[PDB]
Amino acid sequence: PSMSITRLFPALLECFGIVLCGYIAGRANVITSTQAKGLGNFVSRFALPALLFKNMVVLNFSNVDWSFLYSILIAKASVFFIVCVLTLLVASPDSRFSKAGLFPIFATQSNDFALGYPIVEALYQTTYPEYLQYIYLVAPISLMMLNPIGFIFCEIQKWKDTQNASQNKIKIVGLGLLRVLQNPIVFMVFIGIAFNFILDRKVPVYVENFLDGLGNSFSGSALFYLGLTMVGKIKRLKKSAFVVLILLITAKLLVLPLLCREMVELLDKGDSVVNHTSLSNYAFLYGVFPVAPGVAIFATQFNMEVEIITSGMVISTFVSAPIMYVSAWLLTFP
Amino acid sequence: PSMSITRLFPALLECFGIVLCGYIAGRANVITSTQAKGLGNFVSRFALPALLFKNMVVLNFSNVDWSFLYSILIAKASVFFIVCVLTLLVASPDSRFSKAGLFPIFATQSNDFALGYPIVEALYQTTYPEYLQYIYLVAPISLMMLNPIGFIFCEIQKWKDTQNASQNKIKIVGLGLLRVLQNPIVFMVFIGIAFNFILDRKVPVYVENFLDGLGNSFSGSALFYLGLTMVGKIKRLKKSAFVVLILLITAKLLVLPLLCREMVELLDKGDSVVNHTSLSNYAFLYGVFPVAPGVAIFATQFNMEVEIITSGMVISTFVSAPIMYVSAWLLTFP
Ligand SMILES: CCCCCCCCCCCCCCCCCC(=O)OC[C@H](COP(=O)([O-])OCC(O)COP(=O)([O-])OC[C@@H](COC(=O)CCCCCCCCCCCCCCCCC)OC(=O)CCCCCCCCCCCCCCCCC)OC(=O)CCCCCCCCCCCCCCCCC
Ligand SMILES: CCCCCCCCCCCCCCCCCC(=O)OC[C@H](COP(=O)([O-])OCC(O)COP(=O)([O-])OC[C@@H](COC(=O)CCCCCCCCCCCCCCCCC)OC(=O)CCCCCCCCCCCCCCCCC)OC(=O)CCCCCCCCCCCCCCCCC
Ligand SMILES: CCCCCCCCCCCCCCCCCC(=O)OC[C@H](COP(=O)(O)OCCN)OC(=O)CCCCCCCCCCCCCCCCC
Ligand SMILES: CCCCCCCCCCCCCCCCCC(=O)OC[C@H](COP(=O)(O)OCCN)OC(=O)CCCCCCCCCCCCCCCCC
Ligand SMILES: CCCCCCCCCCCCCCCCCC(=O)OC[C@H](COP(=O)(O)OCCN)OC(=O)CCCCCCCCCCCCCCCCC
Ligand SMILES: CCCCCCCCCCCCCCCCCC(=O)OC[C@H](COP(=O)(O)OCCN)OC(=O)CCCCCCCCCCCCCCCCC
Ligand SMILES: CCCCCCCCCCCCCCCCCC(=O)OC[C@H](COP(=O)(O)OCCN)OC(=O)CCCCCCCCCCCCCCCCC
Ligand SMILES: CCCCCCCCCCCCCCCCCC(=O)OC[C@H](COP(=O)(O)OCCN)OC(=O)CCCCCCCCCCCCCCCCC
Repeated sequence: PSMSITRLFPALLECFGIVLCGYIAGRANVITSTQAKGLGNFVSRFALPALLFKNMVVLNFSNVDWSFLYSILIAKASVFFIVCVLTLLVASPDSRFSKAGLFPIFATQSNDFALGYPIVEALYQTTYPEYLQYIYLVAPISLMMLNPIGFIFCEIQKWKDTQNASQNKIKIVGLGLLRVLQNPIVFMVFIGIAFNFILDRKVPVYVENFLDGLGNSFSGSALFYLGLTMVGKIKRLKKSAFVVLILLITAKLLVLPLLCREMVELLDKGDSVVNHTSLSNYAFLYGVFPVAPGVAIFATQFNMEVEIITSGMVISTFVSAPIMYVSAWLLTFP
Repeated sequence: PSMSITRLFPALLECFGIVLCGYIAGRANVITSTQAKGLGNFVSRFALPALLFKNMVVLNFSNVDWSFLYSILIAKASVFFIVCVLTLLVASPDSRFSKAGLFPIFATQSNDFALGYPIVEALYQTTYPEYLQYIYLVAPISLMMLNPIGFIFCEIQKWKDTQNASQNKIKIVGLGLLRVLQNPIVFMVFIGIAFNFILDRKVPVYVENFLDGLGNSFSGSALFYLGLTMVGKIKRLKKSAFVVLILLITAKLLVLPLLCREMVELLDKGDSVVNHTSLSNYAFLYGVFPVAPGVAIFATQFNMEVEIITSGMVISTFVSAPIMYVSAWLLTFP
């Protein structure tokens, strides 16, 4: 098979075993809540930017199958649009733009670097190594295109909090794009593109070892920090909250993969049936990825719903592992 | 040359650039002192034991050049003995045993995993890959032989701090060995040897990914933590304190490499002049390695000299980089 089903279980074992190590360390107070920030800061501000820069300068932008990127972008945009309109119609007038901003983000952007990358690395290294670069192209552009709309919706909600005649339409759009630019992923991707043009895709050997050393520690540290941040997050809550969680996680893990697959079918025109099928199966896998903790960080930053997002973030992690195993097994069975 | 001098400067750039990143993060309060413990716990309690286990189970104890190992431990023991007797003769009656316990440990135990391993990996990968395993054999055995004596001396100092007729010599030896056993580098090495025999040097593929994901995040994170703990450490001491610092750092970085080279000259019979020369150059390099932060941790645990060991630990790092560069150039010029 194009995707190695036999290597899928060891990769899942690695990822959720590091997550379990972090979870047990937090539960036993080996690493406390305050001490968790140091690992979080290192992995998000040093380990992730170095990896992003190294994978952005090296990337051959000319030899990129933009059809996969367009298909996944339109699938995510369609899911964003559907979730936004449904929430705006059904949510309580008190807070609709908050949900219509964060819920579509919850259901579209996923754990692509910490957890998504190891799975793609395991399944798509000896067959399709090009599939690894789409992790570093889909996610930054997804945060650069859909996240501005959600942040604008959250700023609109904050504006209803401070009711006034001054709409501040320019400021509302200004704040929404500013938060996207402030995120390390986006501006490190911009700098990586810049230095891909300046350095002509050749990172100097004087900084090669430094970049590898700072970027080879991301995967394990990010998985450990993910496990460490799940301590005391899943709490009992109302059954209306439970059903909206079920709908959101379903939209993320079944609806989003199916939509990604169908727009890949519509957009990707490949000479071979085999490579098109494998790319559609990858697009199915991209979406089985659980909700990124960045969504929880955004919810904490805006402080609008830090229980609906965080709980669904942790739960989708425990649902993604069975679904990804079941899906690929069902996708390698024929 | 046997060692790649052209690759030495990029390795130093990587190591001390991650150290500089950690230092600047600590100086700018990006990662605070309390937050640093979370990264410290991740490397010492999770990242280092996984790497030690993976490198202990895989290691083939049969194909090991014990001559280098014997030479280096005999050199470190000779330096330990010399420093111990000199300190016992010259130090003030008040704290002879504390200095005679920690100063010989300062001048023999070096940073072999965080800092030593990347350098040896850079200079001894395409030529002498066997040189990397000695890092994981010298350091544990050095910690299991010389460190017990130093801990016994510190327990003697603590005993005279609690002067009583019951010298409890059995307890003094018991605590000295117990501290070594409690160290992860020791009991993880024992477990790795045990599973090297049980698993016949074959780690299961199920846990290979987990171990290689938790152990590939050590070097960068450990260098970052070394830089992070360096903030606010170098402080002005007295002239006597400065001269004992100079003597200790010289014993560590010039005397110890020279003695190691001598024991390699004597206790090593090699078919080729070239391999013996390269291995003696390695033994010179081992000793140019700065004082391990574990020595400072031991000093903090015993709380006798937390300003003499720690300052010399930081200073030896900034002296090891010029010395290793100069020494490798001087060892590759002929
Ligand atoms: C071999 C030896 C070499 C190695 C030697 C050592 C290496 C250098 C070490 C220096 C740093 C070490 C210690 C860090 C602290 C010191 C200062 C600092 O960085 O503060 C960060 C500061 C720490 O404070 P904090 O309170 O903990 O964090 C708050 C956050 O900023 C939360 O955000 P906020 O709300 O507070 O917003 C503020 C933030 C928001 O950020 C901004 O506003 C800046 C970005 C805005 C947009 C920029 C895009 C520009 C586009 C250009 C063209 C693109 C084309 C497309 C155009 C777009 C059209 C669509 O701006 C800041 O003030 C912080 C960022 C500083 C400027 C960022 C840009 C450069 C830094 C990135 C690293 C180097 C890049 C390569 C440079 C090569 C030549 C020097 O914030 C961050 O951590 C920022 C996020 C991550 C950035 C990097 C941080 C450390 C960098 C070192 C490791 C990364 C690897 C480097 C890659 C390649 C380098 C070779
Ligand atoms: C693919 C999926 C698979 C992955 C799934 C998840 C993996 C498992 C995760 C479990 C742990 C996650 C969260 C950690 C916290 C939970 C409990 C815990 O471990 O607490 C540690 C506990 C945390 O508390 P703390 O207050 O922050 O630290 C205090 C320190 O212990 C400071 O020392 P102290 O003064 O407080 O002394 C107390 C310490 C002192 O330690 C002792 O007294 C124990 C050692 C004494 C001597 C043992 C030598 C035995 C020699 C046998 C034969 C050798 C032949 C030669 C004979 C000698 C003759 C010369 O004893 C303890 O209570 C702590 C150590 C616990 C037992 C250590 C032995 C086993 C654990 C090591 C990892 C697994 C090994 C492979 C096992 C394979 C089958 C299960 O301390 C440590 O961190 C200990 C140091 C490092 C040990 C490992 C810690 C986490 C292990 C997970 C990552 C390591 C990689 C595993 C390698 C291979 C595994 C496949
Ligand atoms: C049910 C499905 C999930 C679990 C699958 C099976 C897990 C087996 C774990 C075996 C680990 C052996 C290590 C020692 C564990 C026992 C001692 C310990 O530290 O307890 C862990 C914790 C209780 O901690 P506590 O008792 O508060 O503090 C410790 C001192 N008493 O006890 C716990 O709460 C352990 C964690 C259980 C729930 C974890 C859910 C999130 C973890 C990430 C996803 C699942 C990853 C694990 C499964 C896949 C493995 C790759
Ligand atoms: C509008 C709302 C937001 C939508 C965002 C959609 C993604 C935008 C990303 C930036 C632009 C990427 C596309 C630029 C190429 C020109 C248009 C195109 O798609 O042509 C692709 C062409 C290959 O020919 P074709 O058959 O068309 O492609 C089939 C795909 N396998 O290939 C080429 O012509 C390649 C030539 C250019 C190669 C270097 C490109 C570097 C600059 C892009 C870096 C990333 C910037 C991201 C910005 C996104 C902003 C939202
Ligand atoms: C173009 C017009 C199209 C119109 C279509 C017809 C109407 C919609 C039919 C399909 C509905 C699908 C989603 C069902 C959502 C149910 C939510 C729920 O049970 O809680 C909502 C409730 C708010 O109050 P409610 O009971 O809705 O009272 C009426 C409001 N005036 O509880 C609350 O207070 C919580 C509010 C939060 C609601 C969040 C909604 C999230 C939606 C997730 C959708 C997932 C994907 C669905 C689409 C799949 C196919 C692409
Ligand atoms: C003199 C020899 C050592 C230094 C060699 C040259 C270092 C050049 C550094 C360039 C780094 C550029 C990044 C931005 C630095 C300027 C802004 C900053 O954050 O300052 C760093 C620090 C002052 O921090 P502070 O001002 O308190 O807080 C920041 C906000 N004002 O300023 C400092 O104190 C910086 C650290 C200087 C001393 C570091 C000594 C230990 C570092 C590890 C060993 C040396 C590693 C560097 C050399 C080799 C590089 C691989
Ligand atoms: C006195 C104070 C303590 C001194 C400590 C010094 C280091 C001790 C480390 C453990 C024992 C290692 C030596 C065991 C081998 C028997 C003696 C020996 O050195 O023989 C080496 C022999 C090769 O033949 P030869 O020519 O003698 O070696 C030349 C070196 N290139 O090769 C062989 O015979 C190899 C056969 C055995 C291979 C498996 C060994 C596994 C067990 C050791 C694991 C490490 C345990 C460390 C314990 C240290 C305790 C302080
Ligand atoms: C069999 C007989 C052999 C006789 C050989 C010759 C005798 C030795 C001659 C040289 C002596 C050098 C002494 C260096 C220290 C000078 C200060 C001193 O002696 O005072 C004792 C000092 C007092 O304590 P202190 O805290 O410094 O002062 C009180 C106020 N703060 O105490 C201290 O705290 C400092 C004690 C010094 C600790 C370090 C000593 C060893 C340093 C490494 C030496 C490496 C090179 C040795 C030769 C290698 C050969 C292979």
